[PDB]
Amino acid sequence: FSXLSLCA
Repeated sequence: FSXLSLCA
């Protein structure tokens, strides 16, 4: 996806 999985 985008900043929803990793962007942590």
